[PDB]
Amino acid sequence: MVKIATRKYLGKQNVYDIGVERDHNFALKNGFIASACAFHPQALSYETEILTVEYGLLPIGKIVEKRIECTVYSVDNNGNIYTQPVAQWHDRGEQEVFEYCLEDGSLIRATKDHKFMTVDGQMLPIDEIFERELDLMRVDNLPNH
Amino acid sequence: MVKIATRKYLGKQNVYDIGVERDHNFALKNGFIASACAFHPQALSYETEILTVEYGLLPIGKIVEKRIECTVYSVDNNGNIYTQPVAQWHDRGEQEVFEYCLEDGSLIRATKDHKFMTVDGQMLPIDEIFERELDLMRVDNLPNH
Repeated sequence: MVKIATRKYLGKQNVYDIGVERDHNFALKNGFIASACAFHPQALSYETEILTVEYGLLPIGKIVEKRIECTVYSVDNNGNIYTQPVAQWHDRGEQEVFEYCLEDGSLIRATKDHKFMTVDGQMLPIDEIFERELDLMRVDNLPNH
Repeated sequence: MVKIATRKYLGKQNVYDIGVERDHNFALKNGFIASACAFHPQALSYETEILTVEYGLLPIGKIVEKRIECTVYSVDNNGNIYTQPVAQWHDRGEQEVFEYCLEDGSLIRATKDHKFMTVDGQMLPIDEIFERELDLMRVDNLPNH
């Protein structure tokens, strides 16, 4: 449950995404929930850290550029957590990156259309989350080591 | 434009979805483009017809319940039509289904949040397409053979 304070432009950069099965989402650092499936090339900046079972936190750009075989954390619609491997490693070309600074000092850098999960369980575009001043789901009880 | 004229409740019925490897969409009879990925169980009614290379039009309920290995049609982000195999067969249980009747009499029977492609290339829930009077994408010259 964290709100997005600011949104600042970070330039055009090569951006990335991953695909998984199940609920088509994966956990970022500290428990935010990004979507893992889309028609449009929704993407995240290179440095965006993803929590993995094997190696801990890794930047998605490293996971994709090196096609690292690893397992990420997902959430169901009940709210309970589970693991599943990365299935697709997406290089989404050059797109405009925007830096969303959260109320808690966290940074999410991504395309405006990348969907993230609100507290209610809605998968809404990050830019829509920011302007409607909605709360980002932040999952607790992820492993911390 | 290809717009939905009416929305009618059909009740709870057994519903179905399929998954594909890339793009995450597939063509229905009459050229509507249905999304193949979402956080929530979004699904189609049994008799919803999917165009396949090898069998022609097949009910999605038959595809899922007999695990029919077939090849569907999908659109990429540049508008190109291509074929790819079904990768996942999803029995989505019993859900509420609505009949969406298009201006020309074409029907779509789905759960209200099932995503479909609009003429500009967005994937939006069919309920929002109906309510905001959006123009569905409809592809032609798909080999119905």
